[PDB]
Amino acid sequence: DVAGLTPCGESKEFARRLDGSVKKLQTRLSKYEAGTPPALALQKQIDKTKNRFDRYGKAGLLCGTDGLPHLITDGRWTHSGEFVIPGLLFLYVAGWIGWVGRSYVLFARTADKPTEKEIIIDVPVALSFVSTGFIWPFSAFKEFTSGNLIVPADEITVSPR
Amino acid sequence: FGGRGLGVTVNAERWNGRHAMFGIFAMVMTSYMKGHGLIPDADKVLDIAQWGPLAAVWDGAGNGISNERAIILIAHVHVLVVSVIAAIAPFGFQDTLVKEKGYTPESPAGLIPPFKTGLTAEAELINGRLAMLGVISIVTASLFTGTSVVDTINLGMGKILY
Amino acid sequence: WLRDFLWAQASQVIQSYGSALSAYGLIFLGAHFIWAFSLMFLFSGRGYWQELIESIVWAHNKLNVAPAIQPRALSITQGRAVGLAHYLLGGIGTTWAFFLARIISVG
Amino acid sequence: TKFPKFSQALAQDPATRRIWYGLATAHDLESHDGMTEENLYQKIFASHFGHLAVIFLWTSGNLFHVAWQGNFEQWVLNPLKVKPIAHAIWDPHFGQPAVKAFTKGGVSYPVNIATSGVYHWWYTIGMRSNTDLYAGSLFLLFLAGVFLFAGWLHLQPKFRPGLSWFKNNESRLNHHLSGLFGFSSLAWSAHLIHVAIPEARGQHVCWDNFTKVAPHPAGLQPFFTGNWGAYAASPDTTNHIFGTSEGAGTAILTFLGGFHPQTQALWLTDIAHHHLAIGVVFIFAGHMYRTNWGIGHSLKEILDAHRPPGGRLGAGHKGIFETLTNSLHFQLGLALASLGVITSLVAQHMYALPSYAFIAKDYVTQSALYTHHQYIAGFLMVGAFAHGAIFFVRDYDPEQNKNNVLARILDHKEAIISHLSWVSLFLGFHTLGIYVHNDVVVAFGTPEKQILVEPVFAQWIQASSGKALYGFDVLLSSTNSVAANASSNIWLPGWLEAINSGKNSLFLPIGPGDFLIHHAIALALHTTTLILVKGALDARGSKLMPDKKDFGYAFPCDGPGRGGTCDISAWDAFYLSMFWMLNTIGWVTFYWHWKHITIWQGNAGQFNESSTYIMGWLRDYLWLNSSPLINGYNPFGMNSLSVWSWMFLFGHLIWATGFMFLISWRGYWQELIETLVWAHERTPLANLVRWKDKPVALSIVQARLVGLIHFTAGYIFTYAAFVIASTTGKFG
Amino acid sequence: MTAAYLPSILVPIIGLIFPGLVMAFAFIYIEQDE
Amino acid sequence: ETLNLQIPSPTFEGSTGGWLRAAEVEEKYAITWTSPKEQVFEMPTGGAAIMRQGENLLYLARKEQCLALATQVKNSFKITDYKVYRIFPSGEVQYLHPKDGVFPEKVNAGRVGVGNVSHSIGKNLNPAQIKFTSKSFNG
Amino acid sequence: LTHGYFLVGPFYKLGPLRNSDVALLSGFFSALGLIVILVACLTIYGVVSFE
Ligand code: CLA
Ligand code: CLA
Ligand code: CLA
Ligand code: CLA
Ligand code: CLA
Ligand SMILES: CC1=CCCC(C)(C)[C@H]1/C=C/C(C)=C/C=C/C(C)=C/C=C/C=C(C)/C=C/C=C(C)/C=C/C1=C(C)CCCC1(C)C
Ligand SMILES: CC1=CCCC(C)(C)[C@H]1/C=C/C(C)=C/C=C/C(C)=C/C=C/C=C(C)/C=C/C=C(C)/C=C/C1=C(C)CCCC1(C)C
Ligand SMILES: CC1=C(C/C=C(\C)CCC[C@H](C)CCC[C@H](C)CCCC(C)C)C(=O)c2ccccc2C1=O
Repeated sequence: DVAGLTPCGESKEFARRLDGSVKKLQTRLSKYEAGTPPALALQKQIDKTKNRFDRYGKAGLLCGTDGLPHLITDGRWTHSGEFVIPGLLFLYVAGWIGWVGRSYVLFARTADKPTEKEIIIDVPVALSFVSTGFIWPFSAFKEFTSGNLIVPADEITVSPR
Repeated sequence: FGGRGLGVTVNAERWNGRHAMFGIFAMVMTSYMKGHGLIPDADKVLDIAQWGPLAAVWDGAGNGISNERAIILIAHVHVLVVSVIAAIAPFGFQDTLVKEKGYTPESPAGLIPPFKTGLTAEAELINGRLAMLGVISIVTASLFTGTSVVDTINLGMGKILY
Repeated sequence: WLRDFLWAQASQVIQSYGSALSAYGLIFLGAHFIWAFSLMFLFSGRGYWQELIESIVWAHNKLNVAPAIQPRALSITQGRAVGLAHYLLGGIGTTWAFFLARIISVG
Repeated sequence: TKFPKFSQALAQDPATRRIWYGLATAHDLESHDGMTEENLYQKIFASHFGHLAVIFLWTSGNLFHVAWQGNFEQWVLNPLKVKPIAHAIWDPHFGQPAVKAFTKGGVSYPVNIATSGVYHWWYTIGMRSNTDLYAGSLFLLFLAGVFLFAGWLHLQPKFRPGLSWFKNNESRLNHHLSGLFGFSSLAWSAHLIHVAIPEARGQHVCWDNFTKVAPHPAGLQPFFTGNWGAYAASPDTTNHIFGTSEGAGTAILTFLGGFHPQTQALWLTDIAHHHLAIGVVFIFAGHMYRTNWGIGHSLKEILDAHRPPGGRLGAGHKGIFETLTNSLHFQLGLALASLGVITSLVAQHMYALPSYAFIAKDYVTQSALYTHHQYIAGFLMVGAFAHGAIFFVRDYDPEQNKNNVLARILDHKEAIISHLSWVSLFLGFHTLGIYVHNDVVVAFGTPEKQILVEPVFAQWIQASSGKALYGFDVLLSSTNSVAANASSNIWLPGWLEAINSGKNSLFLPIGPGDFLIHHAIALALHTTTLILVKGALDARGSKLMPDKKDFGYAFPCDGPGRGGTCDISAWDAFYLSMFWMLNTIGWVTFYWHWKHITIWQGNAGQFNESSTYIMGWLRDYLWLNSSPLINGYNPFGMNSLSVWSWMFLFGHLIWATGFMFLISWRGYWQELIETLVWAHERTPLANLVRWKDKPVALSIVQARLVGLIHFTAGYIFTYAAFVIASTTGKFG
Repeated sequence: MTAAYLPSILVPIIGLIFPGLVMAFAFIYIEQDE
Repeated sequence: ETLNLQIPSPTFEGSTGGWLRAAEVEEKYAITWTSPKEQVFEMPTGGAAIMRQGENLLYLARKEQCLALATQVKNSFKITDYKVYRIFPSGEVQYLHPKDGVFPEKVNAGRVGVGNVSHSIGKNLNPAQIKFTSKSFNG
Repeated sequence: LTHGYFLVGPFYKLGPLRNSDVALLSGFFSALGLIVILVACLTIYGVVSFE
């Protein structure tokens, strides 16, 4: 398929991975009696292993010659659920954390003693700020354009060189 | 360094002269000595089992120093130990290799020292210059003509040695 | 000691993956990491890290996100203490993982 | 009291520091007392001739020791089976088992087997016998003498070059491009066409017959008619046995591409045509600059006029001409950055495109040559940034460089350094996190859960050059393409054969392990650059020490005040980045060597499955390949890998000894030494002997250098012992 | 090997006499005042 | 003014931390002070000694050793009567501290400023400017 | 006389050529070589230390 890879649902090496992974657990299950707590635990592990391989086979992942799933991250939309979409979820959460922390340090600067607000956090105000993060791309872009994100170069301390 | 009689000085000229006269004697003596086979077991190759890895040479045949070469080297080691003891602890009267820093360098001989037939310094310097030149003459003659240095020593003197 | 003790007996930690001793293989690698990470604190000095922090403080100032508790490089003594603590943790954890996977497998 | 004759400050030091510092500052001629600029450039010129001669004596030595003690004539008969001999061993510490164990190579004496590849290089360029290796050794001894006499001669009062000569940028560039680069590449084509090509085809050509033996049967008549394609007619057949007349063609200039099918090296007619092309190009490039006849460019005029009108570079390159010429450190930094990139190109292109016959089947030589040149590359690149820092401290004048590219680089120094900090952190967090994710999941018995990311961008690049493995069908990989059609009549048939065949290191197959390690190398190159760039940009000052320039390049600290200023100098960022250089060339050479030994077994999939987690690197590369190396001696005997077995431990010792200088610092050691001074003065029969120089502990900067040297030497000796012994012991 | 005597003659000289002599001279030069 | 060599010394049972051959061949330092009591102090070179009531004399190998005792005697026993001398092997006695009878921390007339630079530290010349010329970097 | 006398024994008894019949000659030569190195050390110390 893509990059000479094979879909995991029809690769024989993924199937032998699943079969070997289940044989390892079945030989551990072969030393226990049916209703015992270790046997029940081992059987649930076998069920989880089968579910993982069954889900991966039908997911559109591409396996290598080694039978392990490979991620295609060049931007193609048939594989966007492996990096582009998880990455968009990350950048939303990361920008949330960044916007929320930036808003709290700007609040803490306007305090009576700014450095106590950073070792003893004003938790109601900081929770107001953690609620602010859900619309950070718009809040931060309006902040950027309204001249409130970027400070001018002549307001920043720099070394003599 | 140079202020102790070392370098291109007449002290060094005299000392290298003494060593070259002795060296001409030693070369003549070893030519006569191995011409008659008076070095015992001259071809016998020393074994690493007795002497260790210093005896190895890597010549394709034998892989070891010969007994002759070891014997000439031991003769040289005898006079080297004499040399070190004479250099560091000289005799009261002997000329010393390293002169005291504040010394009077002897005047250079010139093109030719004055000729004195006795056991004089001038005679020593003349013979010494001749012997140092002689060492170069034999070493070049042997090198140029592809002959052993022992053989060219024998050839120059008309095969009197052997 | 290198061959017949460390190399020969580190077989169990290196080959522990997929077994119950795979935690020891993970702690073996993690402690090699922590030990090496300590040498960042041990071979370096505070002045490098304070000037690097100055450039990072500039990037925060540019976005108006400088903290009011001014970031500093750790003290010279604390850089030594952090290096020693990570070195001891890394070395001892490496030996702990190696000893325990080796002797659980073979003894 | 007079050893550092170039330094009165050291020559009046009563301690042992005087000896160390006089030895360590000896080559920093700019800092010597009463140093003018005339004398500085003339001593550098003469000592450059001494380096020239040392290189020639080193090469004459390699040729002499192979002509004398090697098995070159036995090796050239059967180059795939005979192991090349570097030189013989005469070691009086050897046992008789050691003497027997090193007596390989088909000779009767112990020997070192050469990993330098000089046999393959001398075979390829024409040398056949010991007499011509010896003749080369003699010629290099003559050239070494010629350049030693030139070094002495250009120190004589009438022959002393002036500063106007040393800074003639245009004449030096014209001559180095057209004579040193171009004409010597053209002369190297002549050597290949006249000597190496006929002797690769069985016909001996030496000084005895080369004016009466034509390289081509037609012979300089097609060249002087424009019938140049007659020099490509009848190339060497695919049946050619290198060194012999069977299968040989008559062509002397081709563009076949790929590799000679037997030697698995580039065609020598391709190499002769390469140096002819690159020679003419460089010769043309050496007519660029105006010297005495009114045509050409002034470098001053070019630099002054390259300011973009948008104003984004400020004053642009106004004043950069003067800064470069006046600053030997700026020149050294440009030269070393340029050279470091080239020796990295040398390492990358000589394993993928080998030029020497029957190398790339000498796996030890390929591993040693790649590792050697990548370590030289890391040293040159770190030194380039070091001398950029030395340039900023010592030679950079801000008034002469107002609003230039250089001033504006310093103006945003914090944007540059903080974005290098970001990209270093970005790569490090994720690459390590993906590696640790893979390790944890594989450990937990779930290798499928591993985040394996295909190197699609690089695979697309491979496919664009004709690799059909990934099925991209891009450019050369697609048969019906403009790019493919264009090169079809010239180099594409050979190149496609070479790239698609899996018997060579050309565009080796890349998978998830390759992606992860490349990102690790990106973190390493960015982090070494961060440390070096932070050192260069903050060399002249910082908020912690604004007047850092006034203290120099290498000073210990500014004391415990202002929080603590250890490792605050620009030299100390050299020092810290030297570890990161060693770490990155470690990652590069570990990757190269593991990928190649797995391919050389026929087990490339073992790298493909184990390189994606770090325990695969630990068990399957370091632990698995240690076994021939650490069994070089044991209680059951020893073999010829004993020397590498001893060197490997020796490297571990030096490396660990470096930790003593890097972890333990001066005050402890000065307090030890003062108790030893007391003990020596109070011991009877021993206080008769007195030091002339007061024993002191090493300085702060000196011990950082000593620990860095020990760390680095241990790093090199350990890896050289491993990369040579594991490859030798395995042979694959 | 041709000139097999030379490794036995030179390696001890270069490896023991050369350093000893140059160390001795280097020691004298570094310690000396005038 | 000159050092009275006959001043009695503090009662010290000796130590290995005292001065070595460089004191008798390069320079030795002496410190004298008047004590109102027979009291124990700590030597800079080791353990404890007892300073005698009246005038005491010490022989140290360093001026910092002398000034360390001077601070210990001024902060714990309040002696401000300390004079620090450098004694050459020639027998010359060089008075050092306080150099003009008044402590360095107190202003005194007739002191000429040495090392004083008329501008601030950021106005120092760049090293490239002072390269290959004898001109100093302090302007 | 003291130092040269006791130097021979460790070189003779524990040297590389100890098991050989030339052990004493090797031990004496090794002692003598050490004497020559040490006498060089004494000479160079004397040259630099004392005016
Ligand atoms: C949420 C607060 C916050 C914000 C907005 C930023 C913003 C920035 N940092 Mg980060 N930083 C922070 C906290 C923060 N910093 C802390 C606490 C540390 C100490 C660990 C650092 C250490 C740090 C370094 C070492 C570097 C940055 C860099 C950067 C810049 C690049 C963005 C980036 O990749 O972040 C990267 C962020 C990190 C590497 C660390 C993340 C730390 C955590 C996740 C955030 C802390 C959350 C905080 C407690 C929120 C509390 C608020 C709550 C009470 C409401 C940008 C100016 C980089 C730079 O200069 O490039 C231009 C860079 O090199 N920062
Ligand atoms: C044609 C005229 C000419 C030529 C040939 C040279 C040649 C040289 N000059 Mg120059 N010079 C010239 C005119 C010339 N000069 C003029 C006119 C001036 C005055 C304006 C100067 C002023 C000058 C100065 C001031 C200095 C030199 C120096 C040098 C030497 C450079 C050091 C070196 O080994 O680099 C050799 C470089 C190459 C062989 C080319 C590099 C090849 C690149 C890096 C990669 C190629 C790799 C390739 C595959 C090689 C493979 C080898 C094999 C193992 C595979 C070199 C011998 C320097 C020196 O060392 O002094 C002696 C120096 O300081 N020159
Ligand atoms: C394994 C060894 C190791 C590791 C991991 C590092 C890691 C790093 N070095 Mg250091 N360094 C080392 C050895 C090491 N170094 C040595 C031996 C030297 C020689 C003295 C140096 C010298 C050196 C210098 C001079 C510089 C670095 C820099 C860096 C950074 C480069 C990677 C980066 O920017 O982000 C990668 C980040 C990481 C790898 C951090 C790991 C993330 C952690 C582990 C998260 C874990 C959280 C977890 C819950 C913690 C549990 C704690 C528990 C008590 C609760 C990073 C902090 C540079 C830097 O700071 O650039 C910004 C820099 O300037 N290093
Ligand atoms: C610079 C390159 C170089 C190197 C590293 C070596 C290395 C070695 N040589 Mg030498 N050799 C060289 C060039 C070199 N050779 C050349 C050009 C010749 C031809 C004259 C020889 C002729 C030669 C002989 C005849 C013998 C050796 C031997 C040896 C080995 C023992 C050391 C010894 O006895 O040296 C003795 C070497 C010499 C007397 C010749 C001088 C060597 C070069 C020219 C000196 C150059 C020094 C360098 C450029 C810079 C010096 C300063 C440096 C300290 C910073 C050792 C493997 C011995 C051997 O093979 O044992 C196994 C031996 O018997 N070599
Ligand atoms: C690099 C060159 C080199 C060479 C050629 C040698 C040569 C030798 N070593 Mg080695 N050695 C070296 C470096 C070297 N050493 C280094 C760097 C170290 C420190 C790691 C050692 C440590 C070492 C030990 C610990 C021992 C040797 C021994 C030996 C001897 C071999 C065993 C044998 O057959 O006993 C026969 C040996 C002899 C009969 C001794 C001969 C004495 C010589 C000929 C007198 C020379 C006078 C002296 C050099 C004057 C120099 C003054 C100065 C100004 C130069 C042999 C003399 C063994 C030894 O001493 O042998 C007893 C031994 O026990 N070596
Ligand atoms: C780092 C260094 C320092 C300072 C700066 C620098 C100069 C630029 C640099 C260079 C260093 C360099 C370039 C160092 C170069 C060092 C070299 C080239 C050393 C060569 C030594 C050769 C010897 C001793 C051979 C002697 C042969 C003999 C006696 C044979 C004689 C004979 C035989 C038997 C046969 C023929 C007859 C006779 C005559 C009898
Ligand atoms: C610190 C310091 C202070 C001041 C002084 C100082 C010494 C100067 C400085 C040092 C600076 C230093 C040490 C600087 C180091 C600088 C370095 C190492 C720069 C590397 C440059 C490489 C480039 C631009 C490669 C370009 C390849 C291309 C375009 C390939 C193109 C392609 C081709 C043709 C073929 C394939 C297809 C594609 C991909 C299209
Ligand atoms: C990296 C480094 C720094 C910078 C390191 C800093 C500023 C530490 C900051 C790390 C973050 C901010 C907190 C660390 C939290 C860790 C994830 C876990 C910490 C566990 C305990 C602290 C609770 C120094 O300041 C330093 C000083 C002297 C010698 C060497 C070094 C040195 O190596």
